[PDB]
Amino acid sequence: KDKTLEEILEMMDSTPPIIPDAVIDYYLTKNGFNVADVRVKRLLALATQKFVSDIAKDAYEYSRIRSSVAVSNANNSQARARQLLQGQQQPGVQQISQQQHQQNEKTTASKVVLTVNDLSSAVAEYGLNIGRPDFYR
Amino acid sequence: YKKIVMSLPLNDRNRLKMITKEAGKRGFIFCSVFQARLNNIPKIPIVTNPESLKRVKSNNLKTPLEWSQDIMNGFNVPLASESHSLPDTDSFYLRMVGIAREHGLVGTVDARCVELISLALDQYLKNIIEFTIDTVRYRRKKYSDYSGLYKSVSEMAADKRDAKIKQLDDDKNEDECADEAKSINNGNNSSKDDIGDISMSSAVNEELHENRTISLTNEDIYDSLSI
Amino acid sequence: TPEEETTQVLNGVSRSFPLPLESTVLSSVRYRTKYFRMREMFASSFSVKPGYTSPGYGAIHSRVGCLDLDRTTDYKFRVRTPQP
Amino acid sequence: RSNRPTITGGSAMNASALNTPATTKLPPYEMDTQRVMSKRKLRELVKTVGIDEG
Amino acid sequence: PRDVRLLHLLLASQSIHQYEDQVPLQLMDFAHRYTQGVLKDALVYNDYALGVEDIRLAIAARTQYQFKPTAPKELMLQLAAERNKKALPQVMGTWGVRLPPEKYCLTAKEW
Amino acid sequence: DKHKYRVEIQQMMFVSGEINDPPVETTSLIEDIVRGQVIEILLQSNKTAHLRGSRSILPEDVIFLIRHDKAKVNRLRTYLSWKDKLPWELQFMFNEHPLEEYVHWSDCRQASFTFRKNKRFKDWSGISQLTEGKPHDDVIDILGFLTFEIVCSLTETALKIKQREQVLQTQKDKNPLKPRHIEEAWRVLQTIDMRHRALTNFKGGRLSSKPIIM
Repeated sequence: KDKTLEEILEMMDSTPPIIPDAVIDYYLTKNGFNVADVRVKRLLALATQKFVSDIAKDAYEYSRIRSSVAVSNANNSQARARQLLQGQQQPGVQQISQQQHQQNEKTTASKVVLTVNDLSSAVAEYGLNIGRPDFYR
Repeated sequence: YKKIVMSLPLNDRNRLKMITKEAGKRGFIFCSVFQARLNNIPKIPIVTNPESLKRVKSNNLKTPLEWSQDIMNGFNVPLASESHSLPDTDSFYLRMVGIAREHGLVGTVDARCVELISLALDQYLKNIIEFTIDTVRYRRKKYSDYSGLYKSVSEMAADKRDAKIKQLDDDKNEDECADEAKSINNGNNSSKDDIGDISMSSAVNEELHENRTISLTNEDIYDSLSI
Repeated sequence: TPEEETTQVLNGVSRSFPLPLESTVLSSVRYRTKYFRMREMFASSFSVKPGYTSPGYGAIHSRVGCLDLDRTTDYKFRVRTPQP
Repeated sequence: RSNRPTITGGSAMNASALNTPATTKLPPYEMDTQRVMSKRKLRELVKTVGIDEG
Repeated sequence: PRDVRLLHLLLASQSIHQYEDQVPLQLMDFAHRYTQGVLKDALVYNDYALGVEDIRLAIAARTQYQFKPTAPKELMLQLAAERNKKALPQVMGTWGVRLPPEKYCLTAKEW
Repeated sequence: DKHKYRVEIQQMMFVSGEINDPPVETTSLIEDIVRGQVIEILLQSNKTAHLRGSRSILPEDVIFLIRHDKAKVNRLRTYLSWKDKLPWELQFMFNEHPLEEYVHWSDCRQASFTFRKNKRFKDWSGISQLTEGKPHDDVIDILGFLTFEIVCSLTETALKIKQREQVLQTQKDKNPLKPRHIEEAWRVLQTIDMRHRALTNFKGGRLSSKPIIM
């Protein structure tokens, strides 16, 4: 059964969200509308947290598609797990490492960077247009 | 003067360009009274160019005596504020041919773009009405996969005119919906466009107690109140 | 010398003013049609008393624009005025 | 279609047999579209937007 | 950059001598997005029928909904004349401040 | 031209609801809607795959455009299970991984859009017109499954709004699908979600967006 709002506030009575009370209080008194219920503050905290979880997750999808290293790791995942499983004790190393070195300097030197040219497309899905040029001439 | 540190690292081509600009590059207008005048006046297309004259004479399109009548007949349509109903095909056609004669198009308006305009108005007003409807109410059965009857007021179509402000033409219509749609409680809305005068509180004047029967201007407004 | 170059650069920047190529005048349908209708009634009502000519074209009888068939992207045009 | 009732039937001359087409038929017309015509259309537009739907 | 100091000269040409640092950066990142959208819509309008009248169509398409409208004084005068038909209501004569009725005030409300 | 896929559109209409021999105009409108949707899918997928640096459109690159509908991509994964690992998933962040007419109802479901060969599909939809490379490894099978889902969902909502317009008509005074039913089904299926609008609601500017694919 889909949860009614009173059940959600009764659960927010026990489990507070990530964004604490005073941040919600500052954004309240910045936008007017002074409210004295702590459960409405926790509900708006959970709503903002869920919305930015969705935006940052869509940024994660846009940053894992737009790199060849990630799609090649997803393609050759168990194919290189075969090579790792055949990477036994030292008799049995000479028949491997024909492909291990290049993706070794690719996959271990690649960290996932939340980028402006990634988030701008992840929120251009959501209605924005964050146009930052790449040089200024 | 004092901008030697800044006006010097501009390159030589840029500075040789920017010691040449002036006023008198254009052929534009900038007097806003004159811009409003040219947006107000009705204009008819004329011909002076000979190639376009033989191009408009070949396709049996007429002289400007017909396009001026088409301007007048496209203006004389009972536009949709007066009729209180969405317009029909003949009204659409006459208004669009009058507008196309205003812009210069002396050809013929197609018969499918009128139905396209009809479906455009359909989806435009359906978007506006739907995002006014789902704000006075939370439809629990909708927006889900497992009270009574409300009428939308003008204050609500001003209140969700701003919570979702992207949905409008941003022309005159939104300006009047923001400016004049909200009425104070002494507004006298259910009226006949004239009964909010001050003299309709102070006594109908009677008639013809005089040999020359010249009357006063406080009686002329009672005379025009009846119509 | 950089001094005359700097003063003429500042003379160049002090003379450049931009206009917009396309500006959409904020107006209405209804006030335009009602202006036209009232002007048509009171233009058909009275006379002109010309010196030599009256303004207007067929069934306008007022100040009417003279936009050409070409040059529809022009910013100004002629109007009609009673010439003596 | 010729509804002029004057002599010559709205024609240059009064022969009335020489100025009339040979084979004719009935003109197009329509009955009273009152039942199929709705005075208000915007109420129908809000009707197709806002239905009960439970 | 050339346009940071060109924006310095533009800001100084209109007598703006105090500003922050990221203000010409914001002006450049506005102008980039505006010119990119205008040229993309103009490439569409040139595939339809580049040239200057194409740019005029592409900047008249978006003048109609974002920037400051042109010569709005006569529409505002018409609108003022529609509002200034009604004569003024009767005021209190007890030399103070009178409130609206109680339902039209922000007091009889609940959380 | 047009009207190439009329019988197959009718076959896919039969699986959703009743068929009652739909007219030329409904099949033509569904054909033009699907021909537009395929071009938009190929344009968005080619734009996504070129920036990776590979003109060959991968099979996961078109599942990227429908990544929100988890039930539909689970349906695609079960549909790819009779031919006898997504890059954006939770496991694939980290670098290393461990080790009597019922038969007539069924045969219409086996009838597909591009099941036979991609000969009429390639010059009808124009695969070579906008793709810079050679995408055909499994892009045609997904581009058949997506059009089957598009036609199924489109005629489902067109049937439901035809029924609701029928009850509205019989309540106002007191069989086939038309172009207006398909157009209002399109308007129902092309409304942007509320979460994909939230960040432009108080600021007033005309929302430019993309055509939502089913």
